[PDB]
Amino acid sequence: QCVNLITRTQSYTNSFTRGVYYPDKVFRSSVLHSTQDLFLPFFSNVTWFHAIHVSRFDNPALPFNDGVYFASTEKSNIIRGWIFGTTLDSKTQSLLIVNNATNVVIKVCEFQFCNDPFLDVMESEFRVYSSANNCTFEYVSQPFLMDKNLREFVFKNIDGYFKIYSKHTPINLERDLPQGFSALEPLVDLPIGINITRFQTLLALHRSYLSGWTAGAAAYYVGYLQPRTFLLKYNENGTITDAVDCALDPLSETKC
Amino acid sequence: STECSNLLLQYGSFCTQLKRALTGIAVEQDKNTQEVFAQVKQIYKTPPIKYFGGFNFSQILPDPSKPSKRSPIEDLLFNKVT
Amino acid sequence: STECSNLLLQYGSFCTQLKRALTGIAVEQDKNTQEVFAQVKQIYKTPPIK
Amino acid sequence: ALGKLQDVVNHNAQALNTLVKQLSSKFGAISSVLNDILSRLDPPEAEVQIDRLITGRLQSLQTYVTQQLIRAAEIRASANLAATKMSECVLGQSKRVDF
Amino acid sequence: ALGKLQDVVNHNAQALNTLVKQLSSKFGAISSVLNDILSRLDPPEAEVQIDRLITGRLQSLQTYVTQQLIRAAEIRASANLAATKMSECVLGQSKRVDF
Amino acid sequence: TLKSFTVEKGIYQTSNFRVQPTESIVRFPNITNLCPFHEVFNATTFASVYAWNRKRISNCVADYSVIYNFAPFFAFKCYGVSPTKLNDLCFTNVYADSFVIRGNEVSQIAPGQTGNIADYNYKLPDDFTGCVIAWNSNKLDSKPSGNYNYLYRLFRKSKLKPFERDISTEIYQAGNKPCNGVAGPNCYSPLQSYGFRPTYGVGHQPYRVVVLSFELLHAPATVCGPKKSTNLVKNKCVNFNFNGLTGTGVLTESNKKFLPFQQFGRDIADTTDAVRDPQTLEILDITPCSFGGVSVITPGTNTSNQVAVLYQGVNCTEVNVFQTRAGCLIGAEYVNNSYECDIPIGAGICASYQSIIAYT
Amino acid sequence: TGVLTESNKKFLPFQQFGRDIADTTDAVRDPQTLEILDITPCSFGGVSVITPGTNTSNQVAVLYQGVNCTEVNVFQTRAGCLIGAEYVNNSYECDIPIGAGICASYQSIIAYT
Amino acid sequence: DLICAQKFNGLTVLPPLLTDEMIAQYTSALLAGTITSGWTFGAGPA
Ligand SMILES: *[C@@H]1O[C@H](CO)[C@@H](O[C@@H]2O[C@H](CO)[C@@H](O)[C@H](O)[C@H]2NC(C)=O)[C@H](O)[C@H]1NC(C)=O
Ligand SMILES: *[C@@H]1O[C@H](CO)[C@@H](O[C@@H]2O[C@H](CO)[C@@H](O)[C@H](O)[C@H]2NC(C)=O)[C@H](O)[C@H]1NC(C)=O
Ligand SMILES: *[C@@H]1O[C@H](CO)[C@@H](O)[C@H](O)[C@H]1NC(C)=O
Ligand SMILES: *[C@@H]1O[C@H](CO)[C@@H](O)[C@H](O)[C@H]1NC(C)=O
Ligand SMILES: *[C@@H]1O[C@H](CO)[C@@H](O)[C@H](O)[C@H]1NC(C)=O
Ligand SMILES: *[C@@H]1O[C@H](CO)[C@@H](O)[C@H](O)[C@H]1NC(C)=O
Ligand SMILES: *[C@@H]1O[C@H](CO)[C@@H](O)[C@H](O)[C@H]1NC(C)=O
Ligand SMILES: *[C@@H]1O[C@H](CO)[C@@H](O)[C@H](O)[C@H]1NC(C)=O
Ligand SMILES: *[C@@H]1O[C@H](CO)[C@@H](O)[C@H](O)[C@H]1NC(C)=O
Repeated sequence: QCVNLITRTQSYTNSFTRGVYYPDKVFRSSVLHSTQDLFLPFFSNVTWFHAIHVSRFDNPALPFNDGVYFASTEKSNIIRGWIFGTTLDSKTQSLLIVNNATNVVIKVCEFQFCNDPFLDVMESEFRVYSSANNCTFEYVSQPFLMDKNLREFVFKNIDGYFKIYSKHTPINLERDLPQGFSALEPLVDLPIGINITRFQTLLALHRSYLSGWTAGAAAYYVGYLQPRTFLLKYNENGTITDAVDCALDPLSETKC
Repeated sequence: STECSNLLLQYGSFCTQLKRALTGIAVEQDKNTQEVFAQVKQIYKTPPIKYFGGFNFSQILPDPSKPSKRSPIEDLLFNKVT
Repeated sequence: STECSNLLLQYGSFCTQLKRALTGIAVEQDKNTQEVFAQVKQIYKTPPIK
Repeated sequence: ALGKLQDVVNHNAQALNTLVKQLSSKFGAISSVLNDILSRLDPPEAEVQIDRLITGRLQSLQTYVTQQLIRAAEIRASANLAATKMSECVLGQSKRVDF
Repeated sequence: ALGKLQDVVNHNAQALNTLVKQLSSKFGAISSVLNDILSRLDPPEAEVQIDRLITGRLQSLQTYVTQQLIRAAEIRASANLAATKMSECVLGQSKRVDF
Repeated sequence: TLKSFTVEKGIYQTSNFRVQPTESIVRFPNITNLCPFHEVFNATTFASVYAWNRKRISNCVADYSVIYNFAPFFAFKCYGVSPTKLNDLCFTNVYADSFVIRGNEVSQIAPGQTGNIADYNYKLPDDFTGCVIAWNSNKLDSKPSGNYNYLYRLFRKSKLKPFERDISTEIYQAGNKPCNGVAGPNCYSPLQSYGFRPTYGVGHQPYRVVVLSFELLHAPATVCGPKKSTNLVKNKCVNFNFNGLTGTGVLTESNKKFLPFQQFGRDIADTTDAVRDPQTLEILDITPCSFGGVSVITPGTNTSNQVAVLYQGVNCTEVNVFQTRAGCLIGAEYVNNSYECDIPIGAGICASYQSIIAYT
Repeated sequence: TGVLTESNKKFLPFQQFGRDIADTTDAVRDPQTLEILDITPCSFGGVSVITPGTNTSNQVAVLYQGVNCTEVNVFQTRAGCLIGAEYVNNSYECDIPIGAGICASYQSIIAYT
Repeated sequence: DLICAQKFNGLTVLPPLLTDEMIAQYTSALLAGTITSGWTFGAGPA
């Protein structure tokens, strides 16, 4: 039942200082810690995607590179998860993350994905994939898309583990990528061990009951992580409140 | 670690040398302070009436009000070095 | 050699210590010159009829 | 104004911090923690790893003592100058220009 | 006549020259060239050979910095003496005998 | 310390006082599941080296003693860890990699090895920790006419990455001429089978290799040894073992708001300030036990044999007792009367012999 | 790794490589064509950052020590190439020392004798 | 070639802050003060 319904336009914006995450699970308080990891560089070029369904294939699959920073200002029900893999068909393993109102299901199988995958609402995954065989991983836990509210995620695929980091922010009357620091916290480490070179976002579409699906829009920001050295400021309570990118400009290099 | 100390013993009197050098520096610092400040063997005191022909030495003489018995300049110096 | 630098990083802040010490010596030499020669703040000149 | 004295305090604390920071250096060994090396390896190879750690830490400590000795010499020269100023400027009137 | 200044220049150049000569020392490794070790040896043994070269070169550099610190202290003492002569012999008339 | 039978008047640094730990506490996760090592090591069939089988081991307590108890493992070589200490450690990232190779290729299953299967079939990282197990499988993985079920990748364009498997059965171009997916001159299939026969001697017989891979302490651990958890004690100097982390210190309550993912707590110098326990998810602040330097204040042995001891930087309640800023002085009586300094103690306090007195 | 410039050194026929006083290669003979080349390693420099306080401003200037300006508001000093500071013919007291008589100050960042 | 060999291995000679001309100018100023004003210039106005 694979149908092409989503068209996508793209613009370019500035990352500012978004995308910082806790690099490990060690509590550090009132210190300056310099770490080298895959970070989103400061003031980097981030692609803003607008996905519109009105009631041809115009929603291509994005590359993964070394890790992905994801952001969205949309509500928790429109964007419902992601797709990760290389070929996105039945010949290689792939990772499907689907969130709903009650929990999150993370599942790695040999999905035969549709070209324009979307969850249609009960909820059906027949428009996400046509088949799923030789399934090797499943993990169900509390959801990380819950309820204006900016939702930030960091996905990494390092040495067998898919690390997911998340943060939510009460943004207001400001450009969707706000100033200031909101460090993302480690949410889950998954022992996946698969090859990921491409990824795609999953949206939810409602049946029309009157142009089979209700018209909708979703806006999300995608940036790419790079091997960078950061100097993070840990405050009194252990929160990363500030950072300098060591290789951004000579002033920050001096600070580093 | 006991095993580390046992392996450390193979290197000889390096630890004794470092302790002796640091001890020499430590006694040297006290000697430096004695040489600079302990140059009088009488603790002289100023007369109770601080009149010296118009010259005012309040900023350099000890302050009775302060518990530390320091001068205003000395108090400022102690505050400004941390 | 990148491999050598990666191995060198295991030794800690030896490189930082050496750079700091040499930088201290370098500023010290300029300070020495200022102490010896820059003892007047007016550049005096001799009369034309010497 | 009080940059010289603060500088001395700054050097000493920084030296101690560096000396403490050098404990987190592997020095070409598997780990910087001795307890992990003991808890993980047999004495024939743990001896090698502990030897690498001992030589690195001992070199760090000798370096610290050497710079302490050089700074002690510099501070001793400054103290001798201060004693000379106390004797000649405070305990008498000096005819030495700019002293 | 001008041996003292020439000695200072000579010592500095000699120290730099010795430090460059230290690069051509194997230090107990197969070769003094890192490129040769990388090209001829697999990483397990390459790490050991580069470790030997790193420790030897680092020791040489530490030795050079220590010598520079001692010489800097000596030159600082000479410069302090020169400043004292500039203040007391040039900017005034000195009653100190032989100063 | 002074290597002499006569000691002159003065203060001498002799040793370091340190309070010793009173008991050892081991804290391990309560969860106990028998670990499935039988499945990996006793399997009838193993995979080929190009398509080596990887099994994840997690959320189990592993008894490695039975691996030793029954063992046809001709080669049992560990790289980053001792074999007998495996029962005393906690691990995560445990993986068993099973494959079949030649007798002579067992040297190539090592970090940094040069080979055909090393480059194009199975690559180990340089920083690999774990154990390689190799055993002869002539009885099971050989046939008299030739057991050709085990294949290796003879040809590939580039070397593989660590822990990467390549199963693509595409042709390789070995010469200048392109092959276009069809075999012929200088165009060969990459996967070739081993000619395993029982008649050959050792060195060519099929060998089953299992690689156990671990990670050391850089994540919360889920695989632990059979060691039993002990109770927790507060405010006492103890030698504790939290998930394979051994330390000596006093465990106290903490007021540091740790985040849920956070376990370890680190101070400015990366010293472990606090720790969290798997069995009970609570934060124990770790403080090193009381210690200090001991200085022996003594007059000459010519004069007297009485000594006083100064514990430097140690309050008197943690060891003629006098508390000074320098430390706790035992053996000297404080005298209000002021005299000149005879033996310097510190912070304005000096000691003399008249008994040994201490004064300002 | 290095630049291969033309060499004026006349090698004897049996010699292949060339060495410095400090036993570092300074010359080489090409195997294909019997010509002499002066191997000179690629330019390196000590990047120094000249900045006022962050309390005052975030503008910075970069000094490449020992590097000619053609090999990297660009000014050439004997210390190296200074980028980000404008040379002013006025003379002031030294605020940030650059070297060879050049000092820098913030008023933008200016460099002066 | 000594200087080039030292430079190639990462050893650099930083230039002195005061040039020879400025040090010569300082000595000239001291000479002019000591010749025209005696020791007065070192203790206050020349
Ligand atoms: C939200 O997702 C959860 C998990 O996929 C759904 O709960 C499952 O429902 C199926 C019915 O098809 C049951 O067989 C499973 O046992 C349930 N699992 C759990 C963990 O509850 C839930 O139905 C979904 N809700 C909506 C509205 O889509
Ligand atoms: C000496 O100097 C001190 C301080 O310089 C003078 O004390 C000041 O007295 C005036 C008037 O009594 C007050 O308004 C100031 O607040 C005082 N200053 C301080 C720092 O306390 C003092 O009057 C001077 N004369 C004598 C004779 O002591
Ligand atoms: C972001 O990238 C696009 C094309 O990739 C480019 O045209 C645009 O200039 C970039 N943005 C910035 C701020 O450089
Ligand atoms: C994958 O599925 C196909 C068909 O369902 C099957 O032939 C193949 O053996 C499966 N592989 C695994 C590893 O399960
Ligand atoms: C991951 O998949 C891509 C796409 O097929 C492939 O080109 C790449 O080599 C794979 N990576 C590894 C490490 O096998
Ligand atoms: C840190 O925690 C304390 C105690 O809960 C709280 O009062 C304070 O606002 C928090 N934030 C900062 C920045 O101190
Ligand atoms: C191993 O497998 C053999 C059959 O090949 C069986 O007889 C034996 O009981 C098994 N042992 C274990 C410990 O599973
Ligand atoms: C066992 O450990 C888990 C965490 O791994 C904890 O949630 C549970 O409470 C523990 N069981 C008991 C009986 O304390
Ligand atoms: C080698 O070949 C080159 C190129 O053909 C030629 O110029 C040269 O004369 C030949 N002989 C020698 C000895 O280099």
